[PDB]
Amino acid sequence: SELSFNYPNFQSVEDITFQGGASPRNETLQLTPTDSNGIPIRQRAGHAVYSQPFQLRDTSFYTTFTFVIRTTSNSPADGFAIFIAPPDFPVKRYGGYLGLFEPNTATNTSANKVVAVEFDTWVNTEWKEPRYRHIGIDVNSIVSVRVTRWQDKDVFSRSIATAHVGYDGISKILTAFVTYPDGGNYVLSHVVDLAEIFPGDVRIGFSGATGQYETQYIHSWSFSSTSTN
Amino acid sequence: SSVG
Ligand SMILES: *[C@H]1O[C@H](CO)[C@H](O)[C@H](O)[C@H]1NC(C)=O
Ligand SMILES: [Ca+2]
Ligand SMILES: [Ca+2]
Repeated sequence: SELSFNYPNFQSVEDITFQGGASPRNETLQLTPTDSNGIPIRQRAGHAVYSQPFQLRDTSFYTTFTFVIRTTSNSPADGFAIFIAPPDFPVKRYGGYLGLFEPNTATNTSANKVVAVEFDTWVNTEWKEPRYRHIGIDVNSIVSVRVTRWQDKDVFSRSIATAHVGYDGISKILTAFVTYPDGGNYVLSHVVDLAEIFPGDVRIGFSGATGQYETQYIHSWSFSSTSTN
Repeated sequence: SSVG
């Protein structure tokens, strides 16, 4: 279906739904909570989602957002993701599940219906991950199907980074480009038939999780989807 | 695991 929205900043959150630990703060989307002294709260997850559902049959889309990761230690956890899931998808487990999976089913592709681009700050021992911080494409599992090294210089930069995520509904390819101002650039693409996974309605949004010593903020977000016919 |  056709949907477009545009938040050049989050001085408005008019169409955003907040769930779990996520809230509007400092004219951003703050995905995980901080205490009264600004300290990241451990073992929490949050979602901030565009409230209106859309459909993916015979559709392409483009979305872009800017983000900051604030860390208070050399051992931050766990990161965040942009995701697509059905409209009733809730905030799931905190920690390495990224708010997107339940522990009992996190690597069982038949038991999930969620696609994400993850920004992973903590190498988990509990399932297969690369031994470095990474950006990945997740299809129905916390074990990414396509993963690339995320440089620690960029992780810890405190810069406002940009992500571009597109889906070509003809070739059935999901792509992410991630760019840092005067830092790294990252490119990942994967063939995945989203309309097969999601024959009905979906919502798009962000999920963050702790972990420890980390807060994730979305600074701007725009989206457009168009028919392929 | 880090859980707990
Ligand atoms: C366990 O805790 C670490 C932080 O100490 C990370 O949050 C990691 O993701 C956790 N493990 C799981 C499976 O969530
Ligand atoms: Ca990961
Ligand atoms: Ca991880």
